[PDB]
Amino acid sequence: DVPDMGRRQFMNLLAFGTVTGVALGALYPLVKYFIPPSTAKDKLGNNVKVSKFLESHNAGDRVLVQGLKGDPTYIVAIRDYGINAVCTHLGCVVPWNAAENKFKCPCHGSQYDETGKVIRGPAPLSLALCHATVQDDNIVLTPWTETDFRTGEKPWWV
Amino acid sequence: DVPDMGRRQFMNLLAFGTVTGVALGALYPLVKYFIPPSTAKDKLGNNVKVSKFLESHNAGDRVLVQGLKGDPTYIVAIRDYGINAVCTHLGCVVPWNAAENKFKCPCHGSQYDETGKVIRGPAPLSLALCHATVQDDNIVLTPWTETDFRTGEKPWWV
Amino acid sequence: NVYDWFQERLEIQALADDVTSKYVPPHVNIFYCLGGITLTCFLIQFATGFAMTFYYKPTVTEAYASVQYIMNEVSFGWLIRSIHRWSASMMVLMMILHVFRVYLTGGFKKPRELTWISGVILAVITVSFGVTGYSLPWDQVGYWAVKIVSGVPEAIPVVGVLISDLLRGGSSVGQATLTRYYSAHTFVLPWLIAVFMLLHFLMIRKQGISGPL
Amino acid sequence: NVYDWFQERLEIQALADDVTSKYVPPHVNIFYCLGGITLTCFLIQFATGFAMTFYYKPTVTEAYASVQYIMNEVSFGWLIRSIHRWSASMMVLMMILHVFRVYLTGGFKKPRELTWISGVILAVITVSFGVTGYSLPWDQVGYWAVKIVSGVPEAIPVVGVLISDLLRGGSSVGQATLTRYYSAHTFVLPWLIAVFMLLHFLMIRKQGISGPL
Amino acid sequence: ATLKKPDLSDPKLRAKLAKGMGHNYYGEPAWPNDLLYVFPVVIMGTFACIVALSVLDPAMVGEPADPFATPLEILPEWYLYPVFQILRSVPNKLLGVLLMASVPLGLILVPFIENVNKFQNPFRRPVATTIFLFGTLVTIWLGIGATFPLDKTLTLGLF
Amino acid sequence: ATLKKPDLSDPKLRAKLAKGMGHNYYGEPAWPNDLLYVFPVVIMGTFACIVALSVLDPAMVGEPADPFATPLEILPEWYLYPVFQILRSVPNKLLGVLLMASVPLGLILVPFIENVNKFQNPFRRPVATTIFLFGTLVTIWLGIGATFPLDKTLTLGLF
Amino acid sequence: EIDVLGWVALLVVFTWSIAMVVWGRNGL
Amino acid sequence: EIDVLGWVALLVVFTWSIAMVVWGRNGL
Amino acid sequence: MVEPLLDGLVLGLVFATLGGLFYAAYQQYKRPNELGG
Amino acid sequence: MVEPLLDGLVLGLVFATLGGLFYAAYQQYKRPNELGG
Amino acid sequence: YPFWAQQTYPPTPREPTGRIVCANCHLAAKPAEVEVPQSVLPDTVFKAVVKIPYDTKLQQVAADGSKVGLNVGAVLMLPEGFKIAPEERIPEELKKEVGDVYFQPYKEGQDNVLLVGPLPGEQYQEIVFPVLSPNPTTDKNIHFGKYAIHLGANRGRGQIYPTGEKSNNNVFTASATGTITKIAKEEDEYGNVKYQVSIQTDSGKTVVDTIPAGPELIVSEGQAVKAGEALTNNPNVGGFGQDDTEIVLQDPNRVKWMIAFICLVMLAQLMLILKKKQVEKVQAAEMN
Amino acid sequence: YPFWAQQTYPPTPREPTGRIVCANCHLAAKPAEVEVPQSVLPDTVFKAVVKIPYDTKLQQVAADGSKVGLNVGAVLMLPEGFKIAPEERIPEELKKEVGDVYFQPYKEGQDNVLLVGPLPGEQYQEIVFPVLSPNPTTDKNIHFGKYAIHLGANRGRGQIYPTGEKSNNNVFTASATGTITKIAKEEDEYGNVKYQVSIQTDSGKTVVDTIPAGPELIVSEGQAVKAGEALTNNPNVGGFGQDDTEIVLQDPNRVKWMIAFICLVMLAQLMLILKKKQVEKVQAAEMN
Amino acid sequence: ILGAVFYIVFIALFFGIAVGIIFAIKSI
Amino acid sequence: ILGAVFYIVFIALFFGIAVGIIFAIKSI
Amino acid sequence: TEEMLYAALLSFGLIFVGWGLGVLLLKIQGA
Amino acid sequence: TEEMLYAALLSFGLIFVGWGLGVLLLKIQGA
Ligand code: HEC
Ligand code: HEC
Ligand SMILES: CCCCCCCCCCCCCCC
Ligand code: FES
Ligand code: FES
Repeated sequence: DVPDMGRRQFMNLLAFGTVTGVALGALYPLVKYFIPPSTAKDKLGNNVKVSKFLESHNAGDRVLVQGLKGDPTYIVAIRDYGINAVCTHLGCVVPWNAAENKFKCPCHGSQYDETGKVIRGPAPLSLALCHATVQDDNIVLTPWTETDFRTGEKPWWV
Repeated sequence: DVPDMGRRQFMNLLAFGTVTGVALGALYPLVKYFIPPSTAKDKLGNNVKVSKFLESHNAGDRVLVQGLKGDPTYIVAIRDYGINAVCTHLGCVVPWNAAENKFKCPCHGSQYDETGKVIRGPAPLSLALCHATVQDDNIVLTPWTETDFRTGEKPWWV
Repeated sequence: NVYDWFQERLEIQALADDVTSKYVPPHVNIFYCLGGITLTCFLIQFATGFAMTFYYKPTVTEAYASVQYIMNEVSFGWLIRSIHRWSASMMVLMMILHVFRVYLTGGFKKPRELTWISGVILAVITVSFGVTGYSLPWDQVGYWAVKIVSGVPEAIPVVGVLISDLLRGGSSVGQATLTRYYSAHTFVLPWLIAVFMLLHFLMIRKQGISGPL
Repeated sequence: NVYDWFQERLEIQALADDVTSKYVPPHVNIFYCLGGITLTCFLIQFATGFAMTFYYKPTVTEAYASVQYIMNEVSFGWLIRSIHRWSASMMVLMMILHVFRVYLTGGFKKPRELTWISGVILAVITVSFGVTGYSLPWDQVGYWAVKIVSGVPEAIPVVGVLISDLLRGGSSVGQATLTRYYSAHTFVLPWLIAVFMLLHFLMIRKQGISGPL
Repeated sequence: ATLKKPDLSDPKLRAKLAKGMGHNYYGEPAWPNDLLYVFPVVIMGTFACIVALSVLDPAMVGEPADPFATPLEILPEWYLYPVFQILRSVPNKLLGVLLMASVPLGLILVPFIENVNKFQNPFRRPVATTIFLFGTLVTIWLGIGATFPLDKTLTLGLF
Repeated sequence: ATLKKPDLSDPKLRAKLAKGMGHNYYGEPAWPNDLLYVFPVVIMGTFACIVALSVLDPAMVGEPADPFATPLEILPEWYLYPVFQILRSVPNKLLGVLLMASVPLGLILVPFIENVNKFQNPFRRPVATTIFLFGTLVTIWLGIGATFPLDKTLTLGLF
Repeated sequence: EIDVLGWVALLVVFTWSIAMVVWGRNGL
Repeated sequence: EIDVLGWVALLVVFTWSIAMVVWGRNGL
Repeated sequence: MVEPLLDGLVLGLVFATLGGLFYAAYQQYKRPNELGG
Repeated sequence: MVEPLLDGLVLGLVFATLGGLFYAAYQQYKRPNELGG
Repeated sequence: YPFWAQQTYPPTPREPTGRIVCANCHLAAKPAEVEVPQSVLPDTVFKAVVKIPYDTKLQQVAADGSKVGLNVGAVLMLPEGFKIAPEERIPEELKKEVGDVYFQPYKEGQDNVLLVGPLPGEQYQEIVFPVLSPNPTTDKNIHFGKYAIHLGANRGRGQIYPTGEKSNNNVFTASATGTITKIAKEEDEYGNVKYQVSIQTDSGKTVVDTIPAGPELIVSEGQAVKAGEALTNNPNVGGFGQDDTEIVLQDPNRVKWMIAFICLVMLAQLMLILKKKQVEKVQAAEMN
Repeated sequence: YPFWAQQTYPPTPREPTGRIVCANCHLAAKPAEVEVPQSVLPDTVFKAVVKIPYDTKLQQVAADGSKVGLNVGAVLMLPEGFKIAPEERIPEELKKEVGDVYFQPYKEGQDNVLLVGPLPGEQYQEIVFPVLSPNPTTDKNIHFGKYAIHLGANRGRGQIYPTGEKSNNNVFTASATGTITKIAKEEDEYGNVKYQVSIQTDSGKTVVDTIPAGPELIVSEGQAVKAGEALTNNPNVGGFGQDDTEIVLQDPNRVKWMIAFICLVMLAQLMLILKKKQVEKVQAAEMN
Repeated sequence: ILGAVFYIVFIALFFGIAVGIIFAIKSI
Repeated sequence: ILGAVFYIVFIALFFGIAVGIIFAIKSI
Repeated sequence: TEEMLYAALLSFGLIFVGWGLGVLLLKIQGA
Repeated sequence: TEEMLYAALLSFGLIFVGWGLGVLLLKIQGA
C-alpha cells in the first residue's frame, strides 16, 4: 500500500534526472561561448606591401613579420620557406646573428642555423617553416604540409 | 585605588582618538585620488586648422566645435562670441535652424536666437558665450569674463 | 563513510537540522516567490554579465565594436547579451512586484523595518546597475542618456558639481566616464548588492516570514 | 534607547555574547598573526585595486598610457599603485610565513584538514592574482612573462591546447588575452578568494585554534 | 495535506509570536516539499521565459555615439519613466532633484509611519491602502507621460 | 596576568578537547584584550610599513610591450622563481608541468600523511620536520638558481 | 510559420510554470 | 640627508610595531 | 529607446499582481484561520 | 624584473620566522603546560 | 520630391541625429507610420506597409494658386541586406497591393534605402513594399538579429526649393516698420497674380514686399505691426512625419532549439511535482 | 669606439630588446657595473660610478700584432631630465674623482645619453659621472619616481669595423675541404706580416686564405678538418658587458609626510597598549 | 489566430502527459 | 652609519614617551 | 502600440489560464 | 646585491631589537 525505496529512488531518477538535462542544455552554450572564435601583418598589423618591403627594409633581409597564429616569422626575389622565430624551449623570439649565420636565443643561448634547424643548446626542436609564396599586394602564408627539406623526416607541426 | 569611569573614558579618548587620526590621514589621499585632475578640437579632438575651416566647411558657418569643458560650441572673418550648444533645460545639443534664424531644441522645442538668447520654450537661461579669438594655428577659447552684450546684465556663468 | 567524515569536523548535521526544522505557513502564497525570482534574475545577470567581461572592452574606441563582436562573432554571444538585457528588465519588474507584496502584506512593520530599509537600498543599487550598463555599449542611445543624468546632481548648491565630476571623471562625458561607469557596473555594485542581499537574507532567516492577514 | 531597538529585532546581544565568550590560549604567540596580516594585505589590495579600476584601461593601446597617467597625473596615484605593488608581494610573503606556522604547529591535522586544503586553494588563487596583474601594465616585462606562461599548459596531451586557448582567448597573445586577464584579476579571482576566505574563516571559528605544543 | 499545527504549549514559540515572529515553525515543511521540488520549478520557469524572450526578441545594436548629435526622442528605460517625467516637468531644477530623492527616502519612512497600526491586511488599514493606490496610479501616470511630448504630457493627450 | 583556567568539570568542553577543539574557551579573553587593543596595532603596523616602502621605493613604469622583441633576462616575481627554475631545467616539457602541479597537490596530501601521528610539535615528529626543512632548502635553492643562467643554475656558480 | 510556434512556446512555458506551482504547493 | 631619515622611519616603525605587540599581549 | 513588448509585459503583470494580492487579502479577511489577524 | 630590496626582505623574514617557530616549539617542548602535548 | 534629397544630400538621407533631411524643405508635420512583421525568415518575401494618412477629400494650393490634390512620397531605410524582392518571387496577391510604385535606391550600391514619390495621394494612402530578406547563409556579411527600420513620409508640396528660394505654400512676413497703402493684383500673362505691399513713415524706409498668389489675406489696410507679421496666413495642408520600427532576421534553427529547451523545462517541472506527490503519500502515512 | 655607434646607429644605442648595440662589433663578454644612489633629490649633483673591471696587468693584440694595453669605454643611459652637472656645481672632491673624461651626448638634444671612450684602461678602471638630477618644479615634463639606468661598458679592441670587414682580434676559419702545404710570413714594408694557407686535393678546390698577424697558430702542417676550423686561436682579451640599476627622483615633501604618518601610527599604537594596561588593572580587581 | 490553435494543442499535449503519468504512477 | 644614529635617537625618543606616559598614568 | 497591448492582455490573461489549469489538476488527483 | 643583503640583515636583526625592546618595557612596569 505504501511505495517502497524502489519507487522513491525511481522518481528521483526521473525528477532529478531531467533537471540535470535542463542544466546541461543551459551550460552547453555558455561553455562554447568561452571558447574563442577561430595576408601578412607588419608592425601595426594591417598590411605588408611587398612593393615597399623589397625596396628599403634592412638590406640582407632578416626582418620579423607577424604571421600564422600571431607568431613572428622571418621573411628571407624571396625564399620559399619562412623561418619561425619562437623558440621551442619556452617562447623567446630568437634573433638572427648575421655574424655567425645562426639564430641565437637570448634567454638561454640555444642556437639554430640559416634555415632554422637547431644545432646546439637546450632547444628540443627546430624553428618551424611555412609557405612564403607571394600573392597580389601582401604575402600569403599557408601552413607547411609536406615533410621538412632540412630535417629529413616529418615536421613536428605537420 | 581602582581607576573609575573618568579615567577609563579618558584613555579611550586618547587611544581611539589617535587611531581615528591615523585613519583620517590614510583616507585623505584616497579621497583626493578619486577627484579627477583639472586650442579648439574638431570631430577627432586633435586640432582645428583655421586655414582649412575657413575654406570649405559648411558655407554659412554654423558648425559645431568641441570647446570648453567638452561642451560643443558653434563657431559663427569670424564672430567674437561663441554660441554654446548645450541646452539649459536638460543637456540636448540645440541645432541651428537657418530657415528661422533661431536655435531650436529637438527634445522639447524650446528655442533661442541668432546669438543664443532664449526667446521661447521651457529654457530657463540663454546659450552661453565665450571669447572666440583666433591665435596661431587653432582657435584659442577663453571664458567670457565681462557682462553679456545681449541679455543686459551679468551672465549665469560669469 | 563520507557523512561521518564531515560530521566529526564541522558538525554537518547541525545545518541539516536547521533546514528541516523550518516550516512554511499556510498564508504564504505564490506571491512570496517574487523575492526569489528577483534573486534568480540577478544570478542570471551575474553569470551572463561575467561572461561578457571576457569580450567587452570599456574604451570609447573599442566598446561599440566589442558589442558587435559579441553579437556577431562570439559563439552564442547573441544569446548571452540578449539574456543579460531581458533578465535585467525582469529583475527590476520582479523587484517592484516584490515590493507590492511586502506592502500589501504588512511585512515591513515591526520587527522588520531594517529588512525593508535594506530592501530600499537594494532597489537603488539595482537601478544603478541599469543606468551604468545602459551606457556601456557606448551607442547613441546610451551616451546621451548618460550625458543627461550626469548633470542632474549639479542642482545641489554645495557639493553638487563635485558629485557630478566624480561620476563622469571630469567636467564632460568622455573616456573617463565610461571607465568609471564600467568600474561601478562590474565591481562596485556587484559587491554592494552582495553585501546588502546578505544583510537582507540574514535578517529574514533570523526573524522568519511575517504573520497572516 | 538605541541598543534596545536592535535587541528586540535581531537579538544583537546574541552576537556580543559570542565574541566575549571566546578566549585565546597561552600557546598562541605572535606568529598566529600571519594569517591576519595576509588578510590585511588583501584588504589593502582590494581598496587600492578598486581605486585603480577608475583610471586603468584594459586595452593594448590604452593600458600602458593609463598606468603612466596614474603615476604622473592622478592625485596620490603614484602612492595607490606603489602600495598595490608592495602590499601584493607582502601578501604572498606573509601567506608563506602563515604556512610555516600551520605546519610547524600541526594545525593542519584532525579535524582541520579542510581548513588546510581550502588554504592551499587560497594560495593558488593569490598567486593567480599576481600573474594576471603582472601583465596588466602591458609593458615589455609583463607581456613576455605572460607569453611564456600562456604556452605552458600545452604539454597536456588531451585538453592542453584548449586550456591555453581559453586563457589567452586565442592562438596568440593579444587584446583578447589582456581582456580575459583583466576579467580574472578584477572580477573572477576577487569573488573566488572571497568565497574560500569565507570557508577558511568559518571552519576556523567553528573548530577554534589548534592545541599547544 | 501535509500540515503541522503550531505548538502553543511551547513558551519559546509564544514569545516569538508576541514579537511578531516564529511563523516559520508551523505549516508545510520547507524541506523537501518546497525547497527541493517547487523551487527548481520556479527557477527553471524564470530562466526558460527569459531565454524564450531573448531568442524571439534579441538585443539590438544601436548606432555609434555622436557627441555632436542629439537623438530625436531619447528615453531611458521603463522604470525611469516616472522620474524622467518629474525631472523635465518641474521648472525648478533643484525641486525636481528633491522630488526624485523623495521616492527612496520616502519609502524608508513608510514603516516608521504605519507602525501606529499593527494590522497588515490592506482592508484593515484603508487609509494606507488608499495612499498606496493613489501613488501607484500617479507613478503610472507619470510613466506614460514620459512617452508623450512635454506639451501634452500632463494632460496625457486627452483634455 | 588576566588568565582563565579551562573548566574541566564541563563535559561539553572535554568532548571538544577529545576531538581536538575547544581551545578557545580558556586563556586571555579575546575581547577586548586582543581584538580591540592589539589588533589595531597589528593592522596599523602592517599598513605603515607598506606605505613607508611605497614612498621610498615606489613602483616603476617599464618600457612599452614589443611582440617582436624579447627582453634580455626576463624573470617573473620572486615567488615564481622555484617553479620557473623547474620549468626551464627539466628537458621534458610535460614532466616540468607535473612537477609544478605537484607542489599544490602535494600540499593537499600533507595532512592525509601526517594523520598517522597526533603530535604537532616539530620535535615530537622529527621525520616530517626533516622532510620539511629539506624541501624548504630545495625551494630556496631552485629560487636562487632562477636568477642565474641555465649553464650555471644547478651548481649555483660554485662547483 | 515556425515563428508563430516560437512565441507560443513562450506563452506555454509561462502558463505551464504557473500551473505546476499551483499544483505543486496547492498554491493560490 | 632627509632620504636617510626616511628609511630610518621605515626601520623604526617596523621595530616599534613588534615592540608594542610583545608588550601589549606579553607575547613571544 | 522604447520596447513595446516590454512595456506590455510590465502593465500586464503589475495589474495582475496587484489584483491577486487584494484577492489574497480578501480571502483571509472573510475567513480568519488558526489564531491570526 | 628583479627587486633586490624585496628579495632581501623575503630571506630575512623567512629565516627569522622559521627560527622563531622552532624557538616557540622548543620552549614548550621542555616545559609542558596545563594538560597539553 | 524624394530625388531632390539626392541632389542636395548625395551620401545619405539621414542626419546623425536621425532627422531624415526631407524636413529641410517640408516644414510641416503630420503623422507617418511603417508596419513590418516582428520577425522574418532569411530569404523570404514579406510585406512592409508604409502609411501616409490624411483627409482623402482635401486640397492644397498649387503654383498657380489653383486648388489641386495632394501627392504622397516617402523614404524607407531597410537594414543592410534587405532589398525589393525580385519580380518573380512576389505572389499575385502581393503585387496587387503594391501597384505601379517606382522603388528607387538612394544611390549606386544601396538597395536597402528606397525612394518613393510623387504618387497620387487619394490612391496611395498607404504603400506596400515587397521586401526580400537577406540570407546569412549565402552572405557572410549579414547576421541574424534585431535591426532598425527608418521612415520619413510626406504629404503636399514643400516650402523651399533646392535653389534656396521660398514657395507659395508657406507664410510671408514684413521688411521693417511702416504703414501699407496699396493692395491690388499685379498679374501677368507669362507670370501670375502678385500682391504689392508698401512701407512708409517712420524714418525714411520705403520698400515693397511682393508676395505670390495662393496664401490668404487677413490684413485689410493701414497697419504697422513691426517686422515679421503673418499677413498671408498659412496655406499649407500637407505634412511630413517620421516613424521607426524593428524587424528581427530570425534564424529558424535558433527557434527550434529554444522550443526543445522549453519542452525540457516543462517536462522536468512535471517530474518534480509528480515527485512531490509521491512524497506527500509517504508523509501522510507517518503523521500519526 | 663609442662614436662608431653614432655612425652606424644614429637614433639610439639601445635595441628594443635592450641589447645596447655595442655588442654588434665587440663580440666578447666581460662583467660591467653601474653604481648610483638609491634616491636623489631634485636639482642635486650626485655620483654615478661605472665600473669596467679587468686585470690591470694584461695586454692585447694591436693592429701591427704588437702587444699594447687596453682602453675602456662605455655608454650610460640616464633617465629623461638627467644630465652632466654644470662645471660650477661640482665640488672639488668630486672633480678629482672624475678626471679628464669627455662626456659626449649621443645626439643633438639627448643629454641623458652619454658616450665615454676611449680612455686609458689602467687608469680608468672605474668612471665617475657628475650627474645633475632634474627638477619637477621647474620642469612640468619631469616627474618624481623610480626610473631605469642602462649601461654598456667595453674593454679592448673590437672585432668588426663599421665598413663590415673583420679585424685581427678574433679567430679565422677555413674555406672548404683540403690539405694545407706552405706556411710562411708574407710581410710588407707598407703593410705587415701575413700568413698563407693553402687548400688542395678533394675535387679541384685550390684556394688561399690570407690571415693577418696577431692570432696564434695551433696548426702545424697537413690537415683537412672540414671548413670552419679555428687555426688561429682567439687573441681577444677584452670584453663588453651590460648592467642595469634604478634611481628614485625622490620628492622631499613625500618623505616628510610619510615620516609624520609613521609617527602618528607609532604614537597611536602606544596609546592602545597603554589602554590595555589600564584594562588589565580593572580585570585583576574582579577576578575574585 | 494560428497561435491560438498552437497554444491550445501545445498545453493539451502536456496536460495529457500530466494526467497520463499520474495514473501510471498510481496504478503501479 | 648616519642612519644608525638616527635609528637610535628615533626609537629612544618614543621609548622615553612610553616610559614617560606609563608613569604619568600610574601616578594619576 | 500594437505589440504593446497584445503583450499586456496575454501576460495578464495566461496567468488565470495557468491558475485554473493547476486547480483542474488538483481536482483530478483529488485534493 | 648590495641592496639585497643590506635589507636581509636589517629585516632579520631589527625583529630581535623590537623583541628585546618589548621585554624591557615589560620589566619596567613589572610583569
Ligand atoms: C528641398 C530641399 C526638398 C527636399 C530635400 C525634399 N523636398 Fe519634396 N518638395 C520640395 C518642394 C519645393 C516641393 C513643391 C515644388 C512644386 O513645384 O510644387 C516638393 C514637393 C514634394 C511632393 C509633391 C507633393 C504634391 O505634389 O502634392 C512630394 C510627394 C514630396 N515633395 C516628397 C518628398 C520626399 C519623400 C522627400 C524625401 C527626402 C522630399 N520631398 C525631399 C522640396 C523638397
Ligand atoms: C662596430 C660597428 C663598432 C661599434 C658599434 C662599437 N665599436 Fe668599439 N671598436 C670597434 C673596432 C673594430 C675597434 C678596434 C679598431 C682598431 O683599429 O683598434 C674598437 C675599439 C674600441 C675601443 C678601444 C679599445 C682599445 O683601444 O683598447 C673602445 C674603448 C671601444 N671600442 C668601445 C666601444 C663602445 C663603448 C661602444 C658603444 C656603442 C663601441 N665601442 C661601439 C668596433 C665597434
Ligand atoms: C543613478 C545611479 C548612478 C550610479 C553610477 C555609479 C557611478 C560610479 C560610482 C559608484 C556609485 C555607486 C552608487 C550607489 C548608490
Ligand atoms: S627560450 Fe629559446 S632557448 Fe629557452
Ligand atoms: S533639453 Fe533643450 S529644451 Fe529641454
